[PDB]
Amino acid sequence: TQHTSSMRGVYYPDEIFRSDTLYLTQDLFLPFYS
Amino acid sequence: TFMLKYDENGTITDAVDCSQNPLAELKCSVKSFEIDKGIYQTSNFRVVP
Amino acid sequence: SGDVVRFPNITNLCPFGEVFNATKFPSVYAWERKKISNCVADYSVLFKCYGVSATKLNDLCFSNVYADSFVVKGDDVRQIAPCQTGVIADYNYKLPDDFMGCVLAWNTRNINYNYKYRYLRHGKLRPFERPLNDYGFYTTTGIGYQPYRVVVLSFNAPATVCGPKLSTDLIKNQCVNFNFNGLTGTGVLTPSSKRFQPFQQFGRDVSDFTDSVRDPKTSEILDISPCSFGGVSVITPGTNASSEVAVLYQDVNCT
Amino acid sequence: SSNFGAISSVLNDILSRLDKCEAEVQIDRLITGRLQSLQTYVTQQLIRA
Amino acid sequence: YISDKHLREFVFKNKDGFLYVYKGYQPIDVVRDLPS
Ligand SMILES: *[C@@H]1O[C@H](CO)[C@@H](O)[C@H](O)[C@H]1NC(C)=O
Ligand SMILES: *[C@@H]1O[C@H](CO)[C@@H](O)[C@H](O)[C@H]1NC(C)=O
Repeated sequence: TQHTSSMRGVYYPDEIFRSDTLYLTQDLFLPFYS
Repeated sequence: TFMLKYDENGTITDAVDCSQNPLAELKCSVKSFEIDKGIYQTSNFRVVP
Repeated sequence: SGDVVRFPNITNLCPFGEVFNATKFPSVYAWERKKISNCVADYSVLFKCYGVSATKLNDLCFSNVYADSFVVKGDDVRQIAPCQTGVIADYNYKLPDDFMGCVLAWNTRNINYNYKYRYLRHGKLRPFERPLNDYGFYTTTGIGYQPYRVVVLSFNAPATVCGPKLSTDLIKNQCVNFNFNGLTGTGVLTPSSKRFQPFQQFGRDVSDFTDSVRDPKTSEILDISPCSFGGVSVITPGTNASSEVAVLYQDVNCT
Repeated sequence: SSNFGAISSVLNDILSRLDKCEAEVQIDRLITGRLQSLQTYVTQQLIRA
Repeated sequence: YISDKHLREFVFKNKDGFLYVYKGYQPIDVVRDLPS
């Protein structure tokens, strides 16, 4: 059976805490709607 | 590449991919969730041999 | 003024002795690692260091330290370095291009036809990973390639191996230089309420700046601010009428 | 917040991990990069003014 | 090494001779597929 993955596969990339900000990464992650 | 939106008292609340749609690439380049009407330049295209 | 330093609870001295004073050493074609953790290790009992100065190594704290058992020819010790051109070094043990630890050289006079090294393999080697010829140092006479003992150390993360140094009390609402688990800084420490995940450690706001710190001992919340500074200016009526001036301090509540 | 080719992007981390002859080159690289950035900002400010 | 419906998620990654294991948890609805 063949399904799709949406809005899934996100984790905290590092171990520091932010608030009301935006950050971009380049590591291995699960692409949306895969 | 991803782009993650935190919050106050904040875990991960919303995130949109950076390599899914041209609109997604635009959101990833302007670094905001709301883009007003206009023309924008994002990157460069090239053909891989 | 003053000083605050907070470290985790001190433990027993962890035994570096038997891993440096070991009666047997494994070969290179079988690579064993010796994991070292949960320590207060003293380095005064102890070459070349790539990334960390050896004199200042005693102060800063680390997450985890890894030691490796490794026996190699005499003149080949200079080929154990990041991005070395050795094909034999490319086939037995590759160091990554980015490196942090140190390489130690030791003598083995007492030690034949027992140690080998792999020199035939298809493709290169990714670092820190796991057809044969016998070594040449079987003759115990001094030739020039007499064997040496080489141990290499490899070192944002939770920390349990820190330097032995006294922990002091904590001062509040008065700017001071602080040292939290090797992270140094200077400013006002404030007991503000910003939430942390129970496994989470540090806090940064915008520009890769240490803003919030979880206390390593009582597990409370400390916000870090830079204490007062700014531009100063002098106003004068010109040095033809008087010599008295006035001083303006910019954007400070100057109590 | 960029390292400009140095081993780390924080000056206090450089001065807490190196002696006074191996940290000098990293300090030099930070000085050069931040000088370039500040000069660029000053020039753009002058034209806008 | 010895240590001591719903959807549980394990993320495995491998780099620099190290392997990271990540865990998660979420209460889901009983259905044949997976909801978005
Ligand atoms: C660490 O040391 C402090 C001071 O003695 C003690 O109160 C605390 O229980 C110890 N353990 C932890 C996990 O903080
Ligand atoms: C400066 O601080 C004092 C005490 O915190 C306060 O009473 C005063 O109003 C402050 N000044 C200004 C301009 O807010």
